[PDB]
Order: sequence, then C-alpha cells, then structure tokens
Amino acid sequence: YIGSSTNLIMVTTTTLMLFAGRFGLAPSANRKATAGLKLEARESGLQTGDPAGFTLADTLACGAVGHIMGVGIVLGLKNTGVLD
Amino acid sequence: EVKIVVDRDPVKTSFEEWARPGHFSRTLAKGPDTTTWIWNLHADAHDFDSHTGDLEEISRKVFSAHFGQLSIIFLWLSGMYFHGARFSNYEAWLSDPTHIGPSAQVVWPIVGQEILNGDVGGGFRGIQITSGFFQLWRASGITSELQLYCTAIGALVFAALMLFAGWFHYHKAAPKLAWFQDVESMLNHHLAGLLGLGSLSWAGHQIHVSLPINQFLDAGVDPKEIPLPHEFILNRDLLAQLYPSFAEGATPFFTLNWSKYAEFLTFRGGLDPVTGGLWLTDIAHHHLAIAILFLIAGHMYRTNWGIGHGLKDILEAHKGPFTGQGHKGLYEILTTSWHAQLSLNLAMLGSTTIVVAHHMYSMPPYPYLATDYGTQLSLFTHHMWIGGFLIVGAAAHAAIFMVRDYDPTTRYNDLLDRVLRHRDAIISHLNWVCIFLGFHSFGLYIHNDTMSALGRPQDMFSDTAIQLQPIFAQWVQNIHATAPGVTAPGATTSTSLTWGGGELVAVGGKVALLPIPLGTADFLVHHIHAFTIHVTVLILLKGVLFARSSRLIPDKANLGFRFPCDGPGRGGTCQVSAWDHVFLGLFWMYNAISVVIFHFSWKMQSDVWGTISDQGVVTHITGGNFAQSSITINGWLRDFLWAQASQVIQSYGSSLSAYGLFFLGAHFVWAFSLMFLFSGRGYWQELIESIVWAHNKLKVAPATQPRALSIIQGRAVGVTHYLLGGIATTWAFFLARIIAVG
Amino acid sequence: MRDIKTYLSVAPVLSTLWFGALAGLLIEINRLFPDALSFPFF
Amino acid sequence: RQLWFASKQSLTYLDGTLPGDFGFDPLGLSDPEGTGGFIEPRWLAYGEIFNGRTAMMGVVGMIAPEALGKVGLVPPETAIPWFQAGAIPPAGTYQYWADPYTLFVFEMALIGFAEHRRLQDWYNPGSMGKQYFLGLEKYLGGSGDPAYPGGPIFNPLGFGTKSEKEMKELKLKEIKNGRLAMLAFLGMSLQAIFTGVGPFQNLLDHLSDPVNNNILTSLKFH
Ligand SMILES: CC1=C[C@H](O)CC(C)(C)[C@H]1/C=C/C(C)=C/C=C/C(C)=C/C=C/C=C(C)/C=C/C=C(C)/C=C/C1=C(C)C[C@H](O)CC1(C)C
Ligand SMILES: CC1=C(/C=C/C(C)=C/C=C/C(C)=C/C=C/C=C(C)/C=C/C=C(C)/C=C/C2=C(C)CCCC2(C)C)C(C)(C)CCC1
Ligand SMILES: CC1=C(/C=C/C(C)=C\C=C\C(C)=C\C=C\C=C(C)/C=C/C=C(C)/C=C/C2=C(C)CCCC2(C)C)C(C)(C)CCC1
Repeated sequence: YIGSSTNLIMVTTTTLMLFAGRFGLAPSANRKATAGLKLEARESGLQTGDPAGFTLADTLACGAVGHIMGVGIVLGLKNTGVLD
Repeated sequence: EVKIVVDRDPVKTSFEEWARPGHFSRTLAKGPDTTTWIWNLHADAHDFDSHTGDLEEISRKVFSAHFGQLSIIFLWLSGMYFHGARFSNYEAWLSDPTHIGPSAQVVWPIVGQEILNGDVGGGFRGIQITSGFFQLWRASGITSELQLYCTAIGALVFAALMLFAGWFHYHKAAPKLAWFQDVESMLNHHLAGLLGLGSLSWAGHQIHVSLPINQFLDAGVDPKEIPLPHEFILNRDLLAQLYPSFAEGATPFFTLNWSKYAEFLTFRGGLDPVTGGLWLTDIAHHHLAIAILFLIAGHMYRTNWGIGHGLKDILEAHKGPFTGQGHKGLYEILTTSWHAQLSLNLAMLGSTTIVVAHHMYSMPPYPYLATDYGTQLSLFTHHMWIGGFLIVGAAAHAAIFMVRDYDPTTRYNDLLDRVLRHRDAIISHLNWVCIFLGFHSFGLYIHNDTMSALGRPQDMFSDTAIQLQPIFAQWVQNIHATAPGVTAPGATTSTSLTWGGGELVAVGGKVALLPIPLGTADFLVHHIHAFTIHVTVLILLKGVLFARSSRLIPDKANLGFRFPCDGPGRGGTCQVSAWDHVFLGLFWMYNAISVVIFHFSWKMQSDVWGTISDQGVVTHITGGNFAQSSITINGWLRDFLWAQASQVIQSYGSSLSAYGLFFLGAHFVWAFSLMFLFSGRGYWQELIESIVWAHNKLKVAPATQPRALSIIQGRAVGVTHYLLGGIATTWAFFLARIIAVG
Repeated sequence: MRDIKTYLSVAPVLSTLWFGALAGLLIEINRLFPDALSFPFF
Repeated sequence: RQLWFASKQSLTYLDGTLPGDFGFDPLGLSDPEGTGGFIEPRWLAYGEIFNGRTAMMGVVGMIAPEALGKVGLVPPETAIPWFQAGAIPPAGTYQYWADPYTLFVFEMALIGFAEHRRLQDWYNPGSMGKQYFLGLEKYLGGSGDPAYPGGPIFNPLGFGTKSEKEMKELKLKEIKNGRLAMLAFLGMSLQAIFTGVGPFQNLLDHLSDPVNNNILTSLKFH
C-alpha cells in the first residue's frame, strides 16, 4: 500500500511545504507576514544547524500544516473511490 | 522571553491573625466601636483591590481563591457520588428505568418525617430527586455501586490535593507578575491543552467503555453478568464480536481509509427510539471532532518561538474610518484590571449557560432523559437561573471597572472614548425602544383580555380572530426540516425532532419529543421576552455608562462605586450609584426569567409532554389549551396558574408534603422582603434608640452600640430576601406539580 | 497556639458548636419521648 | 558542545556546568530568572544521573532471565518476558516466596528508607554522619556532593587514581551509557506494547529474517 494516492499526496504536500519554508516561500519561524506580502523575515534567536536558521519548530509546524492540507485534499476523495 | 519566574515564601502559615479579625483593613483592625463593624467586616472581606495598590498581590490572592472554589466543587461532587453509592437504589433503577423513580436521599426517622421517605418503587424508600444524575451514570456505564464508591474517594483525594496546592502556591511559591500578565501562553494552552485534550480523553472513555456496555444494555441484559469495562479493552474479541471494523487495530486510521470505522463514528442525527436519547456514536463523533478542532485552534499565538501571533499585533491593525484609530491599546486595559476580565467572562458564561439550558431540552443527550419529566424541567430552569445571575454580575463588575481602574492618561483607548462620548444617544434610543416594545407586547395582552371580558371574542388576537402569524419561525422550521434532504446529505433526519417535520419518539407509553407548532400565543410570548430583556439591558447599560459622571451629579466617580446617595439636595438624589442600578436591574432580570420559565412549563406540558395510547392517540398532560388560553392574563390565572397549583396545595399528608411546606415559607420571606425594601433608616434608628434606653435602664446596654443597618445594606438584604422568596416559590410549585402529575 | 484559642473564642464558631449541642440535646429528648405533648409527671 | 537541536533559552543556563554539555534543549526549562524548585540545574544534573543509572540497571535486569534462558542454565521456570514476568498481570504471573502485594509494600518501604536518607543528605550534605545508625556512621559522609558520594562502601576497587581527567572520562562514559540504556529500555517496552512476543525473541527474529519491518504493520495489540 505504498506509493498509492495517500503516499504520493502526503509526500508531495509535505515536501513542497518544506521547500516553501527553506527557500523563502513560507512565513516560517523567522518570517512574519503582514497583511499582504510575506518577505519580512526577522530573527527569533533559535540558531540551529540549518543554514537558513530553521529551528526544530518551523520544521515541525510546516510538517503539521502539510499533513493537514494533504489529509484535507485527499479526504475529498469523491472521484477516486470513497473507500480508497 | 517567558520563563518560570516565581518568588519564595512571602507570608508564613501562622495563626497570629485568625484571632485578630479585619487584619486586612486598617480601620477594621482597630476594633468594633459599634455594631456596624461586624457588617462591614464581611462586607469587604473578598474586596481584594481595596486592600493594596499593586496587581501582583491581588493576583496571587485570586489564584489561591480559585483553588478554594475548586476544592469546594470537588467536595460537592464527592458527596454526590457517595450518596449515590451508599444511599441510592441505583442498581434497581438500572434494572428497568421506565417506571422506577430515581431516589437518592433518605431521612432519619426521628420527628415524624418518615413520610418523607415516600414510595419510589423498587423496594426503596427515599426523597425523590430531580437532579438527573442517573441518566449520566447510565451513560457512563457506572452500573455498580463500587464505581460510585471509588469515584467519591478519588474526588475527596483531588479536593484535598487542590486545597494543598492552594495553600502552597499562596504561602510558599507565589507566582510573579510576568507569569500572570503573560496571557499568550495561557490562551495557547487552555485552547489546546484543557478543552481539546479533555474532549479527546472523553471520546476515549466513551468509545472504549460506554458504547459497548450501553449497546448491551439496550439489547437487554441484567447488568450483573454484563462484562466489566476493562474486560472489553484487554481481551479484544468482545469488541470484535460487536464491531467488525473495530477488530482492525489501527491500520484503517493511519492509512487514511477512515470510512472503515463508520460503524461507531457516524453522523446519524435524530434520537434513538430505544431510549429517546442521542445515538452515542453521534456524541462520540462530536466530542472527538471538537477535540481536534480545539487542538488545531490552540496554536495561534507566539509564546517563546518565532511562529505565532501576538494579541497586541492583532488589535491595532483594525482601525476603520468612522471609529478612527481602532482598538489600539485595548490590550493593556484587558491586562491591567481584573474586574474587566471578570465582567467579560461572566457575561460570556451566563450566555453559554442560557444556550446550554435551551439546547438541553430540544436535544436530550443522555439516555432515558426525555421521559423523566421533572428532571428535564428542573435542569432547564436551573440553568436559566444561573445564566441570568451570571449576566447581572457581569454588568455590575463592568460598572466597578468603569469607576475605579479606568483612566485616559495611561490606560487610554479611542474606542471606549467614542462610546462614552455619545452615551445619551444610546440610552435615549434604547429607552424609546423599551417603551415601544412594552406597549406593543403587553397592551396586546390587555386588549385581548378586555375584548374577551366584553363578549367580543371575534375581535381578539388569536388564530380564530384577528390573526398574527410568526411566519419567520415557521419558515426556519420548514428549512430545518427540509435541509437533511439536499444541503446535509451526510445526515439521516433533522438535527433534532422539534423541527416541524418527522415523527414522534415515545418510550414506555409516554412521549419524549415530537414536532412543535407555533401559534399567535408564541408570537406574543416571544415579544414579551424581547421587551423584558431590552428593559434589563437598558437598566444595566445605563448604570455602566453613567457610573463615571452624569449630567445630574458632575463628579459621581469621586464619590466612589457604592454609596447610598448624594443627599436630598437638588430635588433629591436617591439611588445614583451604579450599585443601585444593579440593585434595580436584579428585579427585572428575575421577572424576565420567571416569565420565561412559566412559558416553557406551559408550552411543554401543553404541546409536547404527555402519554401515548396503545393505538397511538396522544393525550397531553394538560390537554393542549395553550393556543387558546395563553392570550389572556385571566387565562394564565385560570388555566395555568390556579389549575396547575393543585398538586402543591393538597400535598399535605403525603410523600410530597415537603414541597407543600416550602410553598408557604417561600411566600413568607417573599413578604418579609418588603419590610426592608419600603422603609428607610432614621425611623429604625430612633426605635433602636428607645430600645437601647429600655435596656440601659437595667444595666444591660451593650458596648457593641446597636445600629440600624446602613442604607445600602438595607437595600441588599431586601433584594436578597425578595429573590429568595420568588425563586423558592417557583421551585416548590414546579417540583410538586410536575413530580406529582408526571 | 494561644492565637488559635482566641480565634476559637470568636462568636461564630462558639455559637455554632453551642447550637449544635443544644439541637442534639433536643432531638435526643424527642427520640426518648416521642410526641411529648403534655406534662404527664404531676 | 556538539550542538544537536539547541536553542537560546538552553544557553541561558546550560553554560557548560554539567559534565559534557552537548547543548540540546529547545524548551529552556531551568532559566534562572526564578529558580523553580526541582527545576534547579543542579537538580537537573542529579536527575539525569540517577535516572540513567536506574535505567542501566533495569535494562540489564529485565532482560537477564529469559535471555539467559536461551542457551544458558537458568531454568525455563522463569523463561518469561520481563513485561510478562508478573509486573503486568494482563500478561503473566508466578508463585513466589510471599504474596504479591505485601512483597511490593515491603520493597517500597526499603527503597523508601534508602531514598529518604539520600534526599535528607541532598538537603543537608554530609549530615548523615551524625546520628546513631548501628554502625555505618563513619562511611555515609560521602564525597561532599550528593551527586557523587564516593566512599569505600561505594568506591571499593579504587579509580580516579590521582586525577580529575580520569574521572571526566569514566563519567562521560556514565552519561553515555545511561542515555543508551534509557533508549534500549524504552524500545524494549514499546516493542512489548506493540509486538507482544518479547525482546530477546525479537533478536532471535531479527538475526535472519530482514523482511520483518513491523513499522509497516503498525499493528496495535496487547
Ligand atoms: C534530551 C532531551 C532534550 C530536549 O530538550 C527535550 C527532550 C528531547 C524531551 C529530551 C529527551 C529526553 C529523553 C529521550 C529522555 C529519556 C528518558 C528515559 C528513557 C528514561 C527512562 C527511565 C527508565 C527507568 C527509570 C526504568 C527503570 C526500570 C526498571 C528498574 C525496571 C524494573 C522492572 C524489571 C527489572 C522487570 C520487571 O518484570 C518489572 C519492572 C519493574 C519494570
Ligand atoms: C534535505 C535535507 C534534510 C531534510 C530532509 C527532509 C525533507 C526531512 C523531512 C522531514 C519531515 C517530513 C518532517 C515531518 C514532520 C511532520 C509532522 C510533525 C506531522 C505531524 C502530523 C500530525 C501531528 C497529524 C495530526 C493530525 C492527526 C493526528 C489526526 C487529525 C488531523 C491531523 C492531521 C491534525 C536534512 C534535514 C535531513 C539535512 C539537510 C538536507
Ligand atoms: C422554631 C423556632 C421558632 C420559630 C421559627 C419560625 C416561625 C420559622 C419560620 C420560618 C418561615 C415562616 C418561613 C421560612 C422559610 C424558609 C425558606 C424559604 C428557606 C429556604 C432555604 C433555602 C436554602 C432555599 C434554597 C433554594 C431554593 C429552594 C431556591 C433557589 C435554589 C436554592 C437551593 C438556593 C421560635 C421563634 C418559636 C423559636 C426559635 C426556633
């Protein structure tokens, strides 16, 4: 049961969320978005091994949001079988 | 950032003070030169903000007080569970709950009160109860007195633990300011931590213990040989026998094909004919979804990390054209004055209590609850009363905040400033609306009664005469009855049964719910409710808005929150303090609640409750005369107030006789209140003077110089006695009537 | 210790215990003499 | 200080006082603005030491009997998983040289004696070597720090010969072995809660058959 709908959806959503974080397309730990635009990065003080300052919080928050958006886009499975 | 900073051992646990009353107030600690001292002592005990000037100490004090409150609540729960264990017939009640009266209190045979232990069935004698615990204890599958016993023990343990925690946190490790004043993490937790995980763990306890044992009992088994709860989780094969899907461990959940669990988590709706209650599958799905919702909500605000919002970063953005600068700085007001928070929370809590009261009857959650009439009725009216009291308290403390801790120099705001800048317009327009509603909602009753007593029925306000139709309510009911067709396919029936579509649910020859039609009488009663609510709002809002300074007295605030008057000058200035505004509004809130609960009782006993025949003909408890006798006050006397007051008045020499006795004392106090509400003081002062003379003549004049109560305390004792009389009267009436007939 | 003594001598608690004792005496008399209407001693 | 998932609230108090500070604390518990009782950094090092030591002893002991039963000569009368030994009644039991409950309260009283005395030492260091103890008095003074008691009762062979460096090595070893034993214990217990067959038999399994990979099944059963 690997590589199927659930697998591909979850992995692509979480990987694109993490990339949006690490490349500057997500308002992660050291980036707070205003009313409109996003690129307002400011520091929190959570130096970690990541070269772009990614603590063990944003790398978890982005994952949680990716999994939520995945579950939501997949459990609208009204066109790929209501039971898998 | 945010840390665990606290302080060590401010105050020592020394009894040095208990022997010196009023240690907190400098004046009180001097000594009781007169008798008003011992009133003023109790009167300002809990008044923490008048004992210091810094918020740290009063915050510590309220932190300890909350523990005291929780200890009392735990002790009460323990007493309840104990009396259920050692003194109830709970097992016999579980045997068959159709026609066995829940009793959980026996009385000692000493002074002839043996009659109190009336016949309740099931080989038991005891004062019948209406608290409604038994439906809960059957929902949670207690089904054994050992469980009640051990639960009472654990509750006692938690009570002592909370009392300890209290003592320790005030005396030994007192929290500091930057802890209290840090609301971000508090919101974060209480959203995610307390409520969410609470509902989640309860969904646990329901899907793993309640659901199977309840389904077994519905199948019909003596609870003696019903398998114990833990023996439903240890050995899987039982639940396997019940639910095929449930024998698949955790694969169907993690692998996102949740539909397998569809059996025990579903979205049926409606009620369950086996017990009239809710399909426990539905309530489990509810609690679980709510848990998930609270957990995902809890992660809003930045606390220590770099993600999340800040409650200061949310308000100041909102600033519209008309109002101007918006909510700037409001964050500081609601973080630097406890009374503000107390008012806000009391208002929201009263509203939630009211909506709980409403949603209870129309959607009976528990099983075999919509057929124990008295329980449903008593629960609803109790919740209504609690909500009303909470709302009035909210208004009072809002006024107190307005007086003391409001100041534009440092606790500034540009929104409340505008609000206060045009108070007169608000109060004027609300007053006019109150007059309009009063006229067009009570004069209608007066006209109807008069045109009745004048032999002109065809000029009345009813369905058979000049007609007023509540069209919007019937519109909404039609929509709710046709919504499960297209809008909400995932449902099975309407959300409840009270919507104007479907069939009726009846268990044990009695009905529980069925459609509810609305007649012109409902229109009139709804407008009466609207009017009375508007008038109470008028009173309390005027008090709050004018607590600072009125166009009558220019510097009212300087005179303080609670003072009797400003002398008889300028034509008399009686009852100008916001405190007196609350004193007034209390009566009107009482009246609103009273008429609401009377309407509820009559409507239920005239259109829903009752018995069902073998063939299926319904004969309601009162005969269905609402839509034809609620439209005349004389009717209210005749059809409802007089008639349905029989069972309380013949109640002497029976089990219910206690309900009879109160029906007089309730009235009596009720009288008594007038003596304080009408008279003044100077008269009583002179009378006390002459009595002091009569005593002093015999060398008995006490050094605790007698003094007639101060004005404010007179009004307070009056209003308390009056509320007590009214509520006790309606209480005795309700209980006697419903538990006798029903 | 003496502080708790002076506290115990404060009228509320003293009154509560006194009234409890009196009520106990009365209810015990009523138990040992049910309905006790007249004075059937002299 | 090999930084693995650190933060700044960690470095507020984790300034290198514990032997071998690695810098791993996102939450920042023991911030010294207000010293929380039992959140004291001294108490934290004490706790990690004590926990890791207990975990070492437990991971040896819980696994010892059945394991030894494999190709050894401890009889099959005790060839039982640690989680089936009897501590977990829903798993197994055994007829012992007493009854279950009184045995438990008795061992609780003994461990209570030991740890109460140790705690009293913690509050007042050295203060056990005053009162009558039917002997044993001239030993329980310790080596000053309740963290490290020393004493020929607890220093028989004699190490850290004339040194603090040797003590630093031996001791790093202590923290590392404590953490490793913690991991192994937690893993054995999680397998036990999810596998249901026993650790040593799980090794019996994972020696030959690679395809096991029971994270794929995630089967949650007793
Ligand atoms: C580092 C860090 C950092 C950041 O900041 C955060 C975080 C991440 C959170 C952290 C982490 C941590 C950790 C991992 C920890 C771990 C711990 C443990 C595991 C412990 C154990 C611990 C453990 C323990 C005590 C245990 C012990 C045990 C024992 C003795 C045993 C006993 C027994 C036996 C013999 C057998 C029988 O039949 C039964 C019994 C009775 C069972
Ligand atoms: C490249 C690289 C890297 C990276 C990698 C990666 C990419 C990783 C990933 C990672 C990840 C991938 C992570 C994740 C995370 C996730 C999470 C953490 C999730 C969670 C989830 C949850 C918690 C869920 C929840 C829920 C439930 C349970 C039910 C209801 C619904 C919901 C959904 C809410 C490294 C660093 C190595 C190094 C450098 C290089
Ligand atoms: C024996 C005696 C006497 C007399 C007495 C009397 C005559 C009394 C009366 C009394 C009256 C003439 C009346 C009364 C009434 C009472 C009441 C009325 C009470 C109540 C209480 C309560 C406690 C209630 C409660 C409640 C309710 C029911 C409602 C709301 C809720 C609650 C639960 C809070 C003499 C002087 C010879 C001597 C001394 C002793």
